[PDB]
Amino acid sequence: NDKVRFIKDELRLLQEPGSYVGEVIKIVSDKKVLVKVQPEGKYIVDVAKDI
Amino acid sequence: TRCKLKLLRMERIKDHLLLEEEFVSNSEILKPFEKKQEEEKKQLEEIRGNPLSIGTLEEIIDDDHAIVTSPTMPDYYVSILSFVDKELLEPGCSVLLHHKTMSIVGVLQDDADPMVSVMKMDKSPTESYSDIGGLESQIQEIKESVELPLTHPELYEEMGIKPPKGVILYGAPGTGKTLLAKAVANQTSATFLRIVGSELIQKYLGDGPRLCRQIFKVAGENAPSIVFIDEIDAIGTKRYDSNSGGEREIQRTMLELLNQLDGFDDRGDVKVIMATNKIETLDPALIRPGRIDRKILFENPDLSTKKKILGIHTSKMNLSEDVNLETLVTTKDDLSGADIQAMCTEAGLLALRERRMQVTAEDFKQAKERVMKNKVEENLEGLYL
Amino acid sequence: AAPYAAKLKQTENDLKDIEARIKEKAGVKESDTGLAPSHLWDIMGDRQRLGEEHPLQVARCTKIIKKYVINLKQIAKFVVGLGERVSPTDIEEGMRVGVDRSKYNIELPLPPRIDPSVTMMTVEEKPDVTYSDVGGCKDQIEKLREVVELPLLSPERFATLGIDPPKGILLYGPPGTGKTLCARAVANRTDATFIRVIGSELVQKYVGEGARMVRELFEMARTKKACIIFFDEIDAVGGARFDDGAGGDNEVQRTMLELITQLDGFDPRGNIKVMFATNRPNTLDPALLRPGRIDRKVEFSLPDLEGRANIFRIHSKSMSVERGIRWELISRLCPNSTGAELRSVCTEAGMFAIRARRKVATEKDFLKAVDKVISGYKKF
Ligand SMILES: Nc1ncnc2c1ncn2[C@@H]1O[C@H](COP(=O)(O)OP(=O)(O)OP(=O)(O)O)[C@@H](O)[C@H]1O
Ligand SMILES: [Mg+2]
Ligand SMILES: [Mg+2]
Repeated sequence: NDKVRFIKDELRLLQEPGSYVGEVIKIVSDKKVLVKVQPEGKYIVDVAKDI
Repeated sequence: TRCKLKLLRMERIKDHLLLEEEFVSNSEILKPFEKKQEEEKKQLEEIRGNPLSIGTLEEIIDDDHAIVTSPTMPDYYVSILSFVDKELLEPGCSVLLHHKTMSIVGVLQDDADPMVSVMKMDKSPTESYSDIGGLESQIQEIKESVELPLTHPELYEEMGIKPPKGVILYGAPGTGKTLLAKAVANQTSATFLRIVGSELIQKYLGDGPRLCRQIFKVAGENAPSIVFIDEIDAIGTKRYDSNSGGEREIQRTMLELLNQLDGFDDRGDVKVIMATNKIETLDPALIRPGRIDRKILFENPDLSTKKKILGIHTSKMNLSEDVNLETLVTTKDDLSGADIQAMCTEAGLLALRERRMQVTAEDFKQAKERVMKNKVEENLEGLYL
Repeated sequence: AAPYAAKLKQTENDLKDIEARIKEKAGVKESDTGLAPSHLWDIMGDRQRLGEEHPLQVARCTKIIKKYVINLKQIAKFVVGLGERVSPTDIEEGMRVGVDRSKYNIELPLPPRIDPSVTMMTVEEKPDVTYSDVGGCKDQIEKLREVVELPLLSPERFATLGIDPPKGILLYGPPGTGKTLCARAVANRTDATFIRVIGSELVQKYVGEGARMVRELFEMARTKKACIIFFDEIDAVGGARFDDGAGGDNEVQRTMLELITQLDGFDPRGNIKVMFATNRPNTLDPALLRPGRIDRKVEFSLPDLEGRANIFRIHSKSMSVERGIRWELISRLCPNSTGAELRSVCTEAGMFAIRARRKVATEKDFLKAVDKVISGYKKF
């Protein structure tokens, strides 16, 4: 059962379009961080609930 | 020693006390959410869907529209909607624009770049004043240009003379030039910016001149300040050659800094510490006094100077009280203060090979032979003929 | 010994935790600009946000064909048309346009080019300096009056002689000669506008972007009346060629070229004076130096003994000095050098007096300051 589950999970992860990588330039008190998203320009963007 | 212990006791009850206070004080239950806060909050979430793609405000036209360039090659003629005052916004400001429709939702940026943060190095100077074994006379030339208008403006004001602009440190390495730099920095408690001049040597197009402008902006914002352009000569007189793409860059960077050092007038509130090995046998690029004022040549250490430096070091050593201090310094010719520092370090290393935990009475007379011989070889002076 | 070692070890941990606790302090409180009554503005703002007329993608007419052929900045061409009603006569080659995201129609013609706005930040208006407190009695000071003031104040005499009105002056001198200082003084007195251009700042390049800026700025000038365009430090970029190098470069030849041709041949001018600041004429491309670009060149001549007593006096007034102090004697001992060297001597004389714990600088102080500066320059 677990193997059938495993192959499926591998399938579902790959779907995700985009997915990048920035660097936290500075931190502000607005539940945000200014990030220079590296392939793109800059984005000031809110934090996810997890971090 | 003891003086240091007295302080530890106070520092450890200050931190403790603060930390405990802080919980309550910050909030944890205080939770301001009364009418003034609630307003701000509600609005901010509504208006701002995120991510928010920043712009630069190029011009205003009075009709609550602005013209901004976004990071996209198409620019966008935008509405100003909500938050930030029209007046408060002046052209050249960087701005937050809303991603669905580009509108001025505020500013919180002020042309924040990572470059400014990197440069910004106010952080704890490792030197306090006169921890150094240097001579009173050398430090009290740097102090005269830099300290003395901030501590006593009365005398400068009364005379009517302008406060000096800049100094140049040059020696002779092993005179502790950068030690001197961070002795000064501690006393003033000024925003102490630092940038190294090789970061302004690159093949990258026009980047040198952009960096040069940043430096003047930074200092002025965070004034009173000391700007350490360390190895100023990296940009200037010192080379990286021109058969490497350098026939473009080096010219443009040298000129650019030169032009801003004179400016329309000397700022007279930004102190500079300019480091360079010496500009005696190098070309001069630090363009005449009045923009660099007093120029400071540190002496090569004489016999009395190295006595003072030597006293620091002998304190930790045990069995150097029987050793006559005076005769070690004399016998050696006048040489760097670095060479006395080298000797102390070698001395301990050498005791260990003899097998004695700290120096033996014998170890110290021996130490001098190994260090003097090594250093005279490294640096040979003209032989008398 | 040993029980007091462990007092150091404890200390260090504490200091580090306090610093991280700063983040917690800042908290989560968010508040943005727009106090007093600009948050009541935001309530109007909300419905108009959902509303649509903003943004407009910006493009530029590259040809009007009686619809219009627009070219966007991503580089992509479309034939479009008028939106609500956009007169034919408004849309011209080079004129920006506001067009809709995707319905691609002109709403408003927009003023031509976004590049003037960028460069208008650099521009500084009519600086002010008083000609009387301009140090020296320099000959140079006088020839500036001929170039700038006299054609503006009385253009009649020039017509009558049937000479061309002087309009070009090239300033060069060692640093500290006072090139910037005298230009600001004659800007003020003649009561003519001023345009600050700094050529050292040009770096925006795409093979000939630097040439666009320069044509626009010079043209801005023509539109203006009674004006000065002061290109500062044209020693490099629009100064020297970097062709000479092994791999070489010619983004600087583009910028240089454009300037030469605007100056050279027919081209209207609205009483445009051309001031050029080069530290040395040597660095300056010979193309510019030789005539038909800038009309006049003056080699700055270092101030006379009378002019050097004169700069010193300016400084000495700012100072608190001894009565009967011999300005002239101090000056004579001093080298024939810039107004700069003299500024420095008064600066150090002040300081040695302060150190010595005096509020009035003695004659003797300035004997010391002099000895200091001579040696400096020499040793290098
Ligand atoms: N006529 C003068 N009287 C008094 N001091 C003078 C005079 N001219 C220049 N100086 C002094 O020289 C210094 C610089 O003057 P200024 O900025 O005009 O220089 P410049 O020759 O235009 O130089 P750069 O090569 O840096 O562009 C200042 O300290 C100023 O007081
Ligand atoms: Mg060092
Ligand atoms: Mg100048």
